Amino acid sequence: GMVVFIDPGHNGANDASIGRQVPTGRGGTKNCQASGTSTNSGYPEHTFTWETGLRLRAALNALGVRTALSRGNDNALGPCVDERANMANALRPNAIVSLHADGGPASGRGFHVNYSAPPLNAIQAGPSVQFARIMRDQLQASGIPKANYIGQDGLYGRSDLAGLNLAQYPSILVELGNMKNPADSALMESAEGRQKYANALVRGVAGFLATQG
Ligand SMILES: [Cl-]
Ligand SMILES: [Cl-]
Ligand SMILES: [Cl-]
Ligand SMILES: [Cl-]
Ligand SMILES: [Pt+2]
Ligand SMILES: [Pt+2]
Ligand SMILES: [Pt+2]
Ligand SMILES: [Zn+2]
Repeated sequence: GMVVFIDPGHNGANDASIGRQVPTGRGGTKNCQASGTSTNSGYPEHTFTWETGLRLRAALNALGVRTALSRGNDNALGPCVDERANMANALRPNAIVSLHADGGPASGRGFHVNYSAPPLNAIQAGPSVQFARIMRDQLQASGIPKANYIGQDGLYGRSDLAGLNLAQYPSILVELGNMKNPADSALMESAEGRQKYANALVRGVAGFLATQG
């Protein structure tokens, strides 16, 4: 009955086409994709989101939740941000979760959950805000601190992310940590750390799904 769309942020590989302009959902355009960041050791964001995304997929499949991925590999060109949102909407999912990692100041540590604000539809106004709050409480529960450098108590309501703007179904974009920070990068570079993030993500997704039914 349940369908969740998981979006491991960024592509396995990029070419010049990532510079092509795509609609933002509020007028104007932005680049199709961004390369993403990396840890000081060179562990790329695209691989972190992909590996953590697979763990989240495994956890949701254990609950009998049908999952869809925004991309099927971590080594080739992937879809633009507008295509990912249109792909997700076409599935009429119960929840959409995008996974990212940030590139912030070295002392900046912790997570932030991004959601579309001001809202462009009733789903963005209510259910997506409830989903963001639930997810923020779950990451804090896995021992991931609320970001000390961005957002408000681990939340960031914002208008500039095309994927969030274009969503017709509950959708959030989770920045799991700062790849440039020693504590967050040590978690990201470890299979146990990636599993810890996936456990928080499944708890947030399940918690939200349990309120909508
Ligand atoms: Cl509406
Ligand atoms: Cl709050
Ligand atoms: Cl975007
Ligand atoms: Cl986006
Ligand atoms: Pt189910
Ligand atoms: Pt697609
Ligand atoms: Pt974006
Ligand atoms: Zn990113």
